[PDB]
Amino acid sequence: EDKRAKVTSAMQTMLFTMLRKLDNDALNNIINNARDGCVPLNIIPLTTAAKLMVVIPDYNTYKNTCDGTTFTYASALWEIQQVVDADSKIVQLSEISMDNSPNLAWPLIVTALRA
Amino acid sequence: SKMSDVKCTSVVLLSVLQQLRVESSSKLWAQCVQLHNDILLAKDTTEAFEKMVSLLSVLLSM
Amino acid sequence: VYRAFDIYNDKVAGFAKFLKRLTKYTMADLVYALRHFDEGNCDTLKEILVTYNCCDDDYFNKKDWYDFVENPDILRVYANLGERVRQALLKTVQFCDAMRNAGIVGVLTLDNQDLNGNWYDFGDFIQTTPGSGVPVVDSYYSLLMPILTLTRALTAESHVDTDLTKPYIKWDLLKYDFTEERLKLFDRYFKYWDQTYHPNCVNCLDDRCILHCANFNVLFSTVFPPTSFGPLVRKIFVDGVPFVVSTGYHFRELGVVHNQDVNLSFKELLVYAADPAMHAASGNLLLDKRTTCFSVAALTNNVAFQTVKPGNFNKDFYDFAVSKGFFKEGSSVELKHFFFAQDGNAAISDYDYYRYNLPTMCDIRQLLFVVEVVDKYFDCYDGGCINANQVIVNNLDKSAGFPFNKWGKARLYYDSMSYEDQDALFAYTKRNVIPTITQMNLKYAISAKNRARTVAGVSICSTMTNRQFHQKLLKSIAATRGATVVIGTSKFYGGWHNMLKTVYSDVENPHLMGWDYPKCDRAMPNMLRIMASLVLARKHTTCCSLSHRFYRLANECAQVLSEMVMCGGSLYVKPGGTSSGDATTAYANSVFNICQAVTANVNALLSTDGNKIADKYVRNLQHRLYECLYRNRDVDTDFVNEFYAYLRKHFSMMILSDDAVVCFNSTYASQGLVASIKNFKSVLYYQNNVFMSEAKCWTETDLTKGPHEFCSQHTMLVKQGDDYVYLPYPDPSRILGAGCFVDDIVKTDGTLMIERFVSLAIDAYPLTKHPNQEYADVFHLYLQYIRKLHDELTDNTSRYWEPEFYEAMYTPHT
RNA sequence: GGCACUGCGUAG
RNA sequence: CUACGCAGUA
Ligand SMILES: [Zn+2]
Ligand SMILES: [Zn+2]
Repeated sequence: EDKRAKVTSAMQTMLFTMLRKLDNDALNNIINNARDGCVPLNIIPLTTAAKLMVVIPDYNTYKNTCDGTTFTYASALWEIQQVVDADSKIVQLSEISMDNSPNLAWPLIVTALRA
Repeated sequence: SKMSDVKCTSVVLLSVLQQLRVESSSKLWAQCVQLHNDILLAKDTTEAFEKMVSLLSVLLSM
Repeated sequence: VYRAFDIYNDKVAGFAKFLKRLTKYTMADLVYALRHFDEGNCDTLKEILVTYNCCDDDYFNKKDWYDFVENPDILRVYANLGERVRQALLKTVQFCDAMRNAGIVGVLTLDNQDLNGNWYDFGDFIQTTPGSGVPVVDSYYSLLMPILTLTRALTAESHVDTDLTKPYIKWDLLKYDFTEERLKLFDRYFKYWDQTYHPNCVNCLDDRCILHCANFNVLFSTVFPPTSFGPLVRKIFVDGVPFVVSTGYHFRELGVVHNQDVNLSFKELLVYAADPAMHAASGNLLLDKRTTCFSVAALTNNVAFQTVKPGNFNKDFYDFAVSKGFFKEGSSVELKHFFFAQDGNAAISDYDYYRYNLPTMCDIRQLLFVVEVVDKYFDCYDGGCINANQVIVNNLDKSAGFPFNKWGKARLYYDSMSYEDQDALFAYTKRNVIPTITQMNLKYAISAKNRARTVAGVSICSTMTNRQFHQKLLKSIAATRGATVVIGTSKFYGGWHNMLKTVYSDVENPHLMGWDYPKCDRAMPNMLRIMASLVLARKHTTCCSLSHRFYRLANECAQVLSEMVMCGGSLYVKPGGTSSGDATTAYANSVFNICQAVTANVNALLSTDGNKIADKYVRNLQHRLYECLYRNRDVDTDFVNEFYAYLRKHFSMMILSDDAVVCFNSTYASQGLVASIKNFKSVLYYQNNVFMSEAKCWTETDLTKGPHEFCSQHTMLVKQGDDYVYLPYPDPSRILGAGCFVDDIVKTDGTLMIERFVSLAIDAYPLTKHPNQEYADVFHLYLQYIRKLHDELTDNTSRYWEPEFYEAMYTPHT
């Protein structure tokens, strides 16, 4: 019984923790946009998420996708706020170059915020 | 046969490398893993010695 | 010259080759080339590809050009035919309409339409009242179907005005109900397919209707955007606070499935937590360029990379083996099984192998007859729904899946869930769909190849409900002896000999045959998994209604076929395949294997010339097979029984979920009345979308040698009690590698070591009977080493190193 | 830190 | 027959 009560409390707490992370500003708008009120799950982050993470395996993909400090994805304009390598060490935008590519620990995780 | 004990020494070398917290670095761990897998899958004794010497040099760097 | 014809008359019936503006080739030649595929004879396919600018001549000079796995670029080459095929479809419909306007009752065959799409034949046509003549297009469409998704004929439907040059259609991002578009797609292409088509499989009559409608939907789901498929969420209010909860699902094959208990309770807490809606809604967007797989969200602020450690080494055992003369230069017994280490990018690289799974549209009439025949292999077992108190769980100290692994193991959940709560959840799953999230974890085990292997731990809700649904049938299958499926049959105590004698049961000219499935867990089509689930669910005619069985199938599809993969800390969508951590992986795999074998047999018997068959009974069987396959709607139980008996007599199978040993009549296979390696290769090419190579398949002429390899064991005939019995032995390299390399250092010294080697000495005893001396010395090495461990650690235990303890393990006494 | 099956091992 | 640990197979 004690394990049951503790686990009930923990799962309720974790659901509430996800709830506090959820922003209704865009979710309400997209929900009211739909006539039925049901929307696919896979389009919730594509329209309501404020932070985007991109994993880059090679420099060619980096140049193709997010070469500059500001790029576009999912019909939205994103601005780069952080870049790190596979060791979770901060890598500057100037550090990423064709000459410096062998010195970088790929893949590169770039974190951007919606604009 | 030197192939077998070369493979065994390569296995223990990668184990002690992992115990030395080398897997924190992505590039060094990737190189060590590729060298160890190539040693294990190799069929040429001289190539196995060459790759094992490369791995041992990587270990001796730190 | 030799041309492919689909013939059906009073004498011969089948889709076979015969000696007999207008283009050189016809549509039947393309269908035959892509269905009966042999790399040795690929001419007709080569001129078909070259003539219509699908590729160049130099393309075929490349080795492994046909292989899907080795040369995925071929998927582009075939796609160049697709639009052409699409045009043919349109013309076909026009032709049908013309006949309907002329009062013509006729049968449309593939061999009368050239590759330009024109119909140049008008035979076998009888006048009727104008405006009433009905075409027969069952065989045409049924044979054409696999080529529709092999060549991706409907891709042109993804563009505005269905024009390749024009840009894509910008579908509404919020749109999820594509039913009207499915009606339009069925109306333009399959207009005269007279069987009723329900886009949402909720509205299906029975299992066969579900299979037919899902077969159509698999083709029709390629046009629609991939963001629309998945759980459908709704914003509800509980206790005065909003939640995002899934109130339905959108299967590519089953259409839109809405829940019935949508209300806006530890069971309800599990239903909420297992739902990916709450995890993906609050997660950050993800763009993972490492894979072409669609990504959903990143549940953490940092991506995690998991590495596989190198296996430990046993210097004691290796030194002992070297001191006894093992691992010597030029020895027949060497080390080839090692612990292979992997870097941090191994997990996502393994997950990227799901790109081999493709949308395959199976031949519907063939699949229906094949499922009817496969159901005969499972008529001896019994199955049904069981209560929560009758469910037996082997071990409760395993992972409970995501996100339930953050709080405890499965034991805690089974303890908290009262029997009434478990029954309530099980009854809930019969009315609603519960999407789940399954983790993929790198596995740490011996291998002879450096490719990493992953295991898909599933959530506790799916495990519980699937157990309550399927455990009776699973335990019935595992407890039956002398059947086709040999799951649960122990190889010890004469089990191997009994299994082999069962396989050799009264075959006129017996030869042994065996094959393997390349990328079986990654390349299995969704239709075959759906059919396997339906076969396993056919035992519930008396306990579950139609709606309950359909919703259980939808739950299995959502929690297995279209899972949410929690890979490396991020949510991806699984295109298909099977979960290695599923409840019914082995049994669904066995059903799929029997399906492939029966399909190969049907293809071999139908592709036979027929006129050259010297047996009246076999010719009549072939004619009845064709007329019950592409001309009979309802199930013909008499002919299903007859064909099942024919296969059981001339094609004896021993199946364990991937390993198949077939004892087949050599003469019948030689004449083409029974499947061979070529037939299985063709079937795998046009159904499983994988090229099967002759290196992974074996054939044995002398039964005394036995199967070359079954369950990674070789078979030999040995003397015991004046009796020649079949005895299985493993690879000595595998046993030596297991001895030398242990999983962790805890198993490098101590009492446990003894037990380990004892088990190994149990598995590698038969090598003493092997003619090769090193194999026989392996077991004596293990015995002497166990004796040395006894000496180091230190009368009951004295039995551990005497050979009689392992002698008794292979006698039929127990 | 996955499912199913078989076989051993120490305790009743 | 139950609990636990190990080994093999897919
Ligand atoms: Zn239907
Ligand atoms: Zn039932």
